[PDB]
Amino acid sequence: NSNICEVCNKWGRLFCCDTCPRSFHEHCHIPSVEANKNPWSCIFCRIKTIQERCPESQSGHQESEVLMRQMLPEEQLKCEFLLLKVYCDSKSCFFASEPYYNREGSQGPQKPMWLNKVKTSLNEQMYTRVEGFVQDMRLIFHNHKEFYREDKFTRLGIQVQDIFEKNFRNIFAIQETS
Ligand SMILES: [Zn+2]
Ligand SMILES: [Zn+2]
Ligand SMILES: [Zn+2]
Repeated sequence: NSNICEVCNKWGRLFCCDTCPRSFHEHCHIPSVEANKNPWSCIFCRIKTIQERCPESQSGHQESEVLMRQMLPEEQLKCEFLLLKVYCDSKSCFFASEPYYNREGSQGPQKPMWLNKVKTSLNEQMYTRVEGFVQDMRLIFHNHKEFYREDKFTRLGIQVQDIFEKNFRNIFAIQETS
């Protein structure tokens, strides 16, 4: 197994996947690494299994259909994985914890949002459809772009949104377009 966490790239107290060489901090994995379960298979492995059991699941889909899906166990897992892919980028630090807003010439967003809030909401089964999760994720970046205006720091929101959107298209097999 790897000797660093797949998510944060640090060493520490790591749990190792039994079916692939990845390792994780307990609360870096989503969902948090399960108490018992030997063998244990990471989220990467669980997602690969879904694909392998239903090869047709990789054919192109329309976003509007994906968003209306109910949060059954496989869609729950796919959103957990997508969230984890965002945490994998180090620039996610900016969006992880609860933000505050006090900048001359700007007003804070009406509905603040952040990664750890989305993580809690998934853990608590608060989303009934994929749309709920995707709307909160996109709200993170939209709030940031609006608040930072022409400051060059707005670019961090564009960057992490791009990671989100590329992973969304990959995990939910969105039909490729020009
Ligand atoms: Zn970690
Ligand atoms: Zn694995
Ligand atoms: Zn099948």
